[PDB]
Amino acid sequence: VRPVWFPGNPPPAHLDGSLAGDYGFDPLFLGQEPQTLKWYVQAELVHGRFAMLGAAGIILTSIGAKVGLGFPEWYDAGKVVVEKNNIDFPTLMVIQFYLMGWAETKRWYDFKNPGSQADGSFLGFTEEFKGLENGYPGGRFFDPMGLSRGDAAKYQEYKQKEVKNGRLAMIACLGFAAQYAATGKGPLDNLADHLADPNHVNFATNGVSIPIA
Amino acid sequence: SRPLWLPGSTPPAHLKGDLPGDFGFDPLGLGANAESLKWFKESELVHSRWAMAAVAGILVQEIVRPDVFWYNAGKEVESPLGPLGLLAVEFFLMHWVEVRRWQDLRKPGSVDQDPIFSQYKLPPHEVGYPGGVFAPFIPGDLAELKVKEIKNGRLAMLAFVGFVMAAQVTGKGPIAALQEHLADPWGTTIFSKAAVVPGQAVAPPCKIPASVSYKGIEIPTPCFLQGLWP
Amino acid sequence: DRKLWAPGVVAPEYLKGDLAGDYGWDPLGLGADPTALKWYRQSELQHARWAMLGVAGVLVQEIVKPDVYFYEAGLPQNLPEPFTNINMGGLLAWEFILMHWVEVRRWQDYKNFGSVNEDPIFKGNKVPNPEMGYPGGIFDPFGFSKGNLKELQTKEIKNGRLAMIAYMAFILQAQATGKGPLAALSAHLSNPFGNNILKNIGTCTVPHSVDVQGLTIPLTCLWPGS
Ligand code: CLA
Ligand code: CLA
Ligand code: CLA
Ligand code: CLA
Ligand SMILES: CC(/C=C/C=C(C)/C=C/[C@@]12O[C@]1(C)C[C@@H](O)CC2(C)C)=C\C=C\C=C(C)\C=C\C=C(C)\C=C\[C@@]12O[C@]1(C)C[C@@H](O)CC2(C)C
Ligand SMILES: CC(=C/C=C/C(C)=C/C=C/C=C(C)/C=C/C=C(\C)C=C=C1C(C)(C)C[C@H](O)C[C@@]1(C)O)/C=C/[C@@]12O[C@]1(C)C[C@@H](O)CC2(C)C
Ligand SMILES: CC1=C[C@H](O)CC(C)(C)[C@H]1/C=C/C(C)=C/C=C/C(C)=C/C=C/C=C(C)/C=C/C=C(C)/C=C/C1=C(C)C[C@H](O)CC1(C)C
Repeated sequence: VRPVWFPGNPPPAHLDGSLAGDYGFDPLFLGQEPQTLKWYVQAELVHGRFAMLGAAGIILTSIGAKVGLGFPEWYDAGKVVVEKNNIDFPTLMVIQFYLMGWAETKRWYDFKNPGSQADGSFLGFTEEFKGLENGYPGGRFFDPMGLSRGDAAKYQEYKQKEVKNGRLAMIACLGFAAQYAATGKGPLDNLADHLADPNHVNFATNGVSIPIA
Repeated sequence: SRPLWLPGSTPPAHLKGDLPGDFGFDPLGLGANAESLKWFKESELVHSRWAMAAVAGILVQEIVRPDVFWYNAGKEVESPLGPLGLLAVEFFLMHWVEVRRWQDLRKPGSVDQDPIFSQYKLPPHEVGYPGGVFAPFIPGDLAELKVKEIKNGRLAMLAFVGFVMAAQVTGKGPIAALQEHLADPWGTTIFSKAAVVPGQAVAPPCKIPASVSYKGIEIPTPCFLQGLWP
Repeated sequence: DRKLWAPGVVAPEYLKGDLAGDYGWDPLGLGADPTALKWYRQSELQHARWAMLGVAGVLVQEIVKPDVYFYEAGLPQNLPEPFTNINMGGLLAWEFILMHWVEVRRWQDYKNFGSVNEDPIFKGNKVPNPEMGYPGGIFDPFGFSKGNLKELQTKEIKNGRLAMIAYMAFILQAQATGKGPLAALSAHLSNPFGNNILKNIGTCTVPHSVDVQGLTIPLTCLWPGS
């Protein structure tokens, strides 16, 4: 009675409709156990979060290119900011790994113990790192607008919208890499190449996607 | 049965006409939390009052000094009291007032009394609405003025972004942009200056330099969202 | 409801003749939901009325002047004398705001029927709106309603559907040969064997781009082949 990724086939038993963005897509039965599924919900969420941030990053910095601004492409922005700004690179990598190892191990021991990370062991914060549910921490820091409390039905709507935009941002970030490994130029240059001629500047005329050209 | 932002609509359940200016407009659900709506009401009042003072300042500054331009007015003012002495006095004098207002927000029945003239105490007012000595000779109904302040303030919040996005596209103050729109209305709109079709995007050119000199060290002036413009 | 679209067809259950122009149709199932059927009814009324305006514009602008051609009549070079070479951006701004008012008023008549009837500036007289898509009141300055509304409603829908097919004709008998509808009718009446659908389909007289004051519009036919 609910929509499924493949109409006709029933959804599997471990996958009733309670998660955000559930459509019964597990042909390989990877999340059959409830705890491995509890871990993969967290994984799909945070991959979607980083992919939404990344896709907005590529799209904004490619609107910055081709209009006339001095922005590079996304595959060139790694070099140009460690060379234009005198940034030593392995220390930037180690500072990234320090800050995000902190922020990640906090989450990694919230998964192992949901009521933890909230006993004031950190700098005096008790309810702010409480965690509302799996992959949805909330509180005063992770929800400063406070949209996780109020109308709960609209919060379930926002949960499903987050998962939807996160899925197609993961697909977009998988597609930017393929647009770059195939064509070799910017993504919004590939869009304007597909728009200047809708035929013949698609993937089937790139010489790489189909080898039977 | 109050008037709404869209007349056929139903207002959300957290917007029940209690607050002034409550016309049922919150489509993103941001005023659902009761604790967060107080902070949002305070920030709407403070954004609105700063925007009304700013819009009146830019308009009066244009009608008394047409030579100088308000976007450039922080660059050519040439005060005798130095560049950083102004910022130091503003920093301390605003870090006082803002922490006073913030502590009014956090505990309302805490901060009323003048600390150095203890005989003077502010009356038990409403949060966001100090009164007493900030408000002498209030005319007429206080709820009617409380609605008029938010209406003129929302209009001035839109007007300040209008001033900024005029002055970054035409580079002129908001009577000279109005003189552009009155001298040639059909060709001095934003749809006249810009259009994006699927295949090319004609953005308006900047009228703000990428930097200004200002006494040695140069200040970058980001033309807001150039490139993302239509 | 009777005299359906084909002689031996059973009508669907949701087409019992309540709406006008009901012919037991929809062989693609689109009206099976009632909330979808009301919106598709509104969009059929919109396409019908704008298509009647399209037909009565295209075959009247060549009556009054058979030189300005209706395809490129949107180009600023082809506008009349008080509007020749106008900035199309300001004209588009006028149309955008004056239609985003009207269409959102009509949309909120759809979303909440009866809540949008009052003149909001002049809090006075309303519009007596008997059913959705038929406001009336000031949209009947001659009062041809308040009689047999079902009769005129069927008349409106039938002339409107015929004008939809007529206007999508008028475009396609102008993409193939580059000629107006009365002018293509005269071209058929000249030689009715080489000026037909044969040997005219397959060519697209539409150019690929026309620079309108700095903008290039993609300008596609509805079939391939120039
Ligand atoms: C459009 C995608 C989207 C949507 C619908 C949501 C929706 C939700 N998130 Mg989520 N989130 C997203 C993207 C999104 N998020 C991304 C990319 C990140 C990583 C930074 C997060 C990180 C995150 C955390 C850590 C938490 C949530 C929480 C929530 C819930 C309440 C907050 C809310 O209603 O947001 C409403 C969202 C919108 C109205 C849309 C965003 C508005 C603008 C248009 C986005 C513009 C992006 C901009 C260009 C770049 C900004 C980057 C930023 C880092 C400054 C709700 C389920 C909280 C929760 O579940 O509490 C229990 C919570 O704790 N999310
Ligand atoms: C940033 C300033 C600001 C803030 C904090 C608020 C806050 C509020 N408004 Mg308000 N409003 C504002 C500006 C603001 N307004 C302006 C400028 C207008 C005129 C268009 C209005 C018109 C308006 C109406 C008509 C109503 C409200 C209402 C409300 C209340 C409930 C809605 C809510 O949750 O808002 C929370 C909102 C925020 C925290 C702002 C989030 C800003 C996001 C992050 C970015 C927004 C981008 C924006 C689209 C850019 C516009 C660009 C350009 C067009 C200017 C709340 C107290 C309702 C009310 O009074 O009920 C009590 C109501 O009916 N507002
Ligand atoms: C037109 C907009 C407007 C309106 C209707 C109000 C209305 C109100 N304000 Mg408010 N206020 C405004 C703008 C406005 N304010 C601005 C811009 C600021 C920032 C300076 C403030 C700061 C403020 C505070 C701090 C307090 C109020 C209070 C009040 C309430 C009682 C005071 C009163 O009678 O004001 C009536 C207002 C008018 C009749 C407006 C007259 C405008 C004249 C014509 C001058 C305008 C032009 C002038 C040259 C601008 C420069 C002046 C200044 C910026 C240097 C009432 C709800 C008090 C309150 O809530 O008490 C409970 C309170 O404590 N307001
Ligand atoms: C876009 C225009 C449009 C729309 C929205 C409708 C909508 C409707 N028509 Mg209608 N109709 C139209 C044009 C349209 N008609 C035309 C041009 C004709 C003459 C052929 C008819 C003849 C007709 C009859 C005889 C009857 C209806 C009926 C109906 C209703 C039920 C069918 C349904 O749910 O379809 C919903 C439709 C859509 C969601 C639109 C789908 C459009 C598809 C995607 C594209 C069309 C394919 C192709 C391009 C068409 C080529 C046209 C070209 C050769 C000229 C519904 C209100 C029945 C009725 O009145 O019941 C109350 C009925 O008996 N119509
Ligand atoms: C709105 C419309 C046209 C409006 C045109 C206008 C205003 C034109 C204005 C102008 O020209 C002038 C005046 C003068 C020019 O100088 C300027 C312009 C501006 C160019 C046409 C709609 C035209 C709409 C048409 C033809 C719709 C056809 C749809 C059909 C036949 C679908 C039927 C079905 O979908 C259903 C209904 C049910 C399913 O179950 C079965 C199937 C068959 C799938
Ligand atoms: C429904 C419909 C609408 C068409 C609308 C168009 C084309 C509007 C153009 C609308 C054109 C517009 C607005 C042009 C606007 C031009 C402007 C602003 C000119 C300018 C500029 C700029 C921008 C360079 C900026 C510069 O600094 C100033 C100035 C002055 O130099 C068409 C449908 C069809 O076309 C399809 C979809 C398929 C076809 O096969 C069949 C049919 C049915 C015909
Ligand atoms: C506190 C108190 C208390 C006590 O009791 C008493 C007293 C003292 C009296 C009081 C005070 C008060 C005050 C200060 C007030 C003020 C106000 C204001 C300023 C308003 C404005 C307000 C303002 C406003 C609305 C504004 C508006 C504006 C606008 C729309 C604009 C527009 C524009 C633009 C965009 C740009 C272009 O180019 C042009 C133009 C056209 C120009």
